[PDB]
Amino acid sequence: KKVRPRLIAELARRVRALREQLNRPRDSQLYAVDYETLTRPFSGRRLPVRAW
Amino acid sequence: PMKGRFPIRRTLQYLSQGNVVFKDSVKVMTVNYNTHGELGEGARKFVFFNIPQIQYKNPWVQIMMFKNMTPSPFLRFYLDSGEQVLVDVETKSNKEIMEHIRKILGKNEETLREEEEEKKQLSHPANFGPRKYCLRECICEVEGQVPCPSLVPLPKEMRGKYKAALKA
Amino acid sequence: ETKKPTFMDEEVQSILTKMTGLNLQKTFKPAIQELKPPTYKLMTQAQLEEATRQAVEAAKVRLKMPPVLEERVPINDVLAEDKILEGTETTKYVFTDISYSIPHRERFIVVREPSGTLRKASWEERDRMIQVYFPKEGRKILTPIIFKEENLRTMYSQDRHVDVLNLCFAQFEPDSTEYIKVHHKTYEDIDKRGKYDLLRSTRYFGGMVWYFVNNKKIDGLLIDQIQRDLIDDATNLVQLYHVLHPDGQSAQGAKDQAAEGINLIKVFAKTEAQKGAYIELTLQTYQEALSRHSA
Amino acid sequence: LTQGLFRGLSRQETHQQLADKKGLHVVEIREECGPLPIVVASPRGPLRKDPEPEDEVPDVKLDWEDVKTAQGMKRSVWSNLKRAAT
Amino acid sequence: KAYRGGHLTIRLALGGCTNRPFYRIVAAHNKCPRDGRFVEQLGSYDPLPNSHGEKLVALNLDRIRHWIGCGAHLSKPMEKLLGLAGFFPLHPMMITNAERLRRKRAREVLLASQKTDAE
Amino acid sequence: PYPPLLRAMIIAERQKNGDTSTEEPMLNVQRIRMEPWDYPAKQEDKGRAKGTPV
Amino acid sequence: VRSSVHARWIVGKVIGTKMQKTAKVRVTRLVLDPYLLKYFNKRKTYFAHDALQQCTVGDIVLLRALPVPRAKHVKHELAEIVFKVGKVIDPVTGKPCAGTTYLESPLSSE
Amino acid sequence: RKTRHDPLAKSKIERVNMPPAVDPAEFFVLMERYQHYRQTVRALRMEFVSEVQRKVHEARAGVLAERKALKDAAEHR
Amino acid sequence: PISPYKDEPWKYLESEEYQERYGSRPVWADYRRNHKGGVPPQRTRKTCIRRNKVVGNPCPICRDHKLHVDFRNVKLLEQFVCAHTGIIFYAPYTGVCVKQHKRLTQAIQKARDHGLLIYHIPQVEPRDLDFSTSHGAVSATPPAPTLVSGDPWYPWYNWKQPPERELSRLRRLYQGHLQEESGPPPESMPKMP
Ligand SMILES: [Mg+2]
Ligand SMILES: [Mg+2]
Ligand SMILES: [Zn+2]
Repeated sequence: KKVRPRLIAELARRVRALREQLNRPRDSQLYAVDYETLTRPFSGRRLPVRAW
Repeated sequence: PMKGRFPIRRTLQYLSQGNVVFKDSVKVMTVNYNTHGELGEGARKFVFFNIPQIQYKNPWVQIMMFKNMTPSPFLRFYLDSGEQVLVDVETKSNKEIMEHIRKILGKNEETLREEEEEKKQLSHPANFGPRKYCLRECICEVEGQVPCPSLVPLPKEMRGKYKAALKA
Repeated sequence: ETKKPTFMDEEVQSILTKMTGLNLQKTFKPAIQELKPPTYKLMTQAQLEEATRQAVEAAKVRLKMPPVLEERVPINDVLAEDKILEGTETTKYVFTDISYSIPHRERFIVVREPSGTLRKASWEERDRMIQVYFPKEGRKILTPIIFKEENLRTMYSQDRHVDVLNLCFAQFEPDSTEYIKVHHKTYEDIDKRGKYDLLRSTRYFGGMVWYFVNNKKIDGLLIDQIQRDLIDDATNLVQLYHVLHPDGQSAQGAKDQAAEGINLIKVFAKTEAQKGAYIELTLQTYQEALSRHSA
Repeated sequence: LTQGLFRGLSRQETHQQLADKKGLHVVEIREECGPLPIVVASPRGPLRKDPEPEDEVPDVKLDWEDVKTAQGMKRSVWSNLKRAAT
Repeated sequence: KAYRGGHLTIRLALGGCTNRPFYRIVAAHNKCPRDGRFVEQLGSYDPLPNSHGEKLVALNLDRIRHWIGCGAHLSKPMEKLLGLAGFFPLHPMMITNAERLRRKRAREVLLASQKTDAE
Repeated sequence: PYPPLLRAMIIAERQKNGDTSTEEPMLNVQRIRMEPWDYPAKQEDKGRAKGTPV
Repeated sequence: VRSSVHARWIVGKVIGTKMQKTAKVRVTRLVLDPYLLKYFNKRKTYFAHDALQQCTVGDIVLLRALPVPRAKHVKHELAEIVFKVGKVIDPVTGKPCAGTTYLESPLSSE
Repeated sequence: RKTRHDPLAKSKIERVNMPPAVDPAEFFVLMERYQHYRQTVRALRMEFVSEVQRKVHEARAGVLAERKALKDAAEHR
Repeated sequence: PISPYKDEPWKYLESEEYQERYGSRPVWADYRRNHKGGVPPQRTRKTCIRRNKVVGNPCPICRDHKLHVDFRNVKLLEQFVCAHTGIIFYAPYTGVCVKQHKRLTQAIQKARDHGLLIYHIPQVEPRDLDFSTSHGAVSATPPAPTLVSGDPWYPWYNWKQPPERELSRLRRLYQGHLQEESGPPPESMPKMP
């Protein structure tokens, strides 16, 4: 039972995992909030109204 | 006509008449019989008639037959635990051979009755689904319930088409 | 002290079985159903008798008398009364436990009323719900119109009293009210028109005798058996009546006179039987006929 | 077909003839009639007392069409079609 | 199909035809479709009253107790059917909605009385 | 107290087995340690936002 | 007790001893023909571990499943040689035999 | 439904969901009910788990199960 | 045409007119379908009458307007029921159209329900092995203490007024998003006068 392996699938999986650690976002970037618009500049998602 | 002598052997009706159902311990059954000799007459008839019945009821048991290797016919059973069961079948009819192996390594009628009852519980009458698995497909088939709209149209009050029109 | 024998007692079972009789022709009457090419066997005299014996044995299983039960007590039980749910729903909810390995008389069937009261389902509801989830051949969820008075009288006019009992048994439980009324009404029509022979060699014959004895109306059945030369069964009918009614004129009369055989009927006819004159005339007619054959 | 039809029907053996030849009762078993044994023919002469040897496996020739139909392996869109009464 | 995570859930699978709802109580995976593959059907629910004015609910209690003990969750409508049957305590929403309905009808009585009395 | 249907079945089981007692079955909710909804959870088991910026 | 090999006990005939500590065993089973409804032998090749290399080409052997496959194709081990090639010992009497004739009479030891 | 890679709708860029107004009396009473209902159900759940665990153990090494195992072995010998 | 036997369908089969036409054999005996090939179509025509007009080759039911399909006409229905098996012949057998065959099936079923038509009624076994009614499911379960006293099955079913401090805590927690405080609900469901 021989099946053609997918070297690139394993190669891509390791590259993505490595880059997510080397280029991981920091807390100061992830949790920064613009107090005027009450939105996070990292993702552009508005905070819940009750937390304003 | 069906080819071969005794064509009844190649029918599902005959193969399902086997009364020998081996226990879970029995794994391999080997038959050593003599092609000639009046004493081995039962062994040859057992192979000719009863072997297809045994294999049909025991699809997972290996059956390998050897001809003219020992002066007298015999049956050997290899159990799962490693015990090897030896049965002598010289000067015994195929019916006697069939009953002897059933007595020592065949499940009794009580066990077979219990196994069939377990399969009955799998098909629950109260379940609803396709005709392949369930007796009924929808609750509409039950008399007294609201029938299927395909056969009997529903009143306009119970249909969503006229619910919105009346409200708006 | 002294307990009256029940329907399932061996003495009652033996007497009723002899009053039924195994008729292999009627017990295995050719049915009007889908037919198949019959098989044929070459049998000797001994084998033919053995085959006849097996037909007799199979007849007894088919002629097993159903048990007789009293009307079941209606179920009026409340598990809880939640007043909070009152008026929220306009339709009651019926919950049936459909667990397979549970007897149908031990299933919890509860109804959530619109008032918010949780109550156990009544007998009529329980039988209807059981057929919905565990269907039985020949039993309809809705009561067939065959059980109406007009339809049943039509069946009686066609001398199909066995069919009515077969229909009632398949549809209603033995302890149900409708089961009792249909059986009792069928028995009354039998006695009025003297159609006792229809139920002969049937498993329902025992119930007919049991109904007649408990109402002291075995006068009609006794007349028919004598006219058909069934004195042995006729005597057993009187003896069974005496057993179930120890404190009666016939029972006390039998003890005083030590009557046995034909004399038992004479004691019963004069003491308790309403149509005693007719029974005595009928018994006298049989006795004269029997005497001629003796000579 | 015509000559073959009359040939076979002329040579069919009745139950009475079979009973006389074998010297045994011929018992009819009907599924509608349950296990009730029905005697269709009885030998006029002496009756044998020894039963026929019950062979465990009969040595008879089976038509494959009958066996295949019995096992349900025979599909045919032209079989069991609804047709006018004959 | 092996989904990522997930769990068994006792829910209602809608059957029947248009305007004829009918729910089959089944124990299926959370990620499976509503009418898709299920492990074991545990009963049925007919929301439309029958000729007797009754809603038929079937509860395979032996199997329901089995799957709940195996970690199967319960959908919110299923938790109300059990509460109506008395298998579970009444769900707080059923009690809360009953109180809201009483308040809604109580205010309607006051409006009706004013219309008759004033005019 | 048990829910109305469960209590009836448990009591019915006792009568079927021949046991005769008037005790009411009850649930041992003492074991259940109900917690406030604002009780802190396990930060160790909590995930982190992905690295895609906007 | 637990083993990942599907075939726990199998009896076959050795068809090759050209591998070190491994006897190539051919196993035949009765397989039903769906149309003819007659059983015909179906042969599958199994590799068996033979520590002592005592198997000879043409004998009957008993194979026991290993708990794990020691090789890519070797999943069973030689349990017992049921019938040695040319040196069959009759199980019923225990005397050596050559075909249907005893080499040593069973009456030699009563 | 939408995937993670599908762009956000332009009409919902400025969409904000206002939380519903809270009735102080009904909120507190209902909150207590959810703290009692889940307490009873979890207690019911624990009993249901134990019954499933007991049935598995009874079938594996129960007194009745072990009695049959020894009976069959005795018959086999 | 207007058949005078509509009120009493069974009268027609007892008249001299019926005897002369059909005789002692069924009505469909002399009827033969017209179709291509040796194998007839598996379904007969949908109806022999369309808009009060009769087709060229009417079915045995449609060809005689005096034959009325009614459950009371027991003699006519027996001609469409196999006397040896009790089953109803399909449409291609007798030759009747689909519409009348459906009417025959309903009439035959109606006749059997009323007992006017004799049909085989099999004997069945009792449903329940045990007839005991002593189990708690069918007996009267002893009432719970809550039921006897009239209290709710659980204490939290009824409305309990929250403390004043707790209400103020919620008001402070949800400033600017508060609804009118609700008192205890009515004890019973109101009705419109
Ligand atoms: Mg919780
Ligand atoms: Mg726990
Ligand atoms: Zn027509």
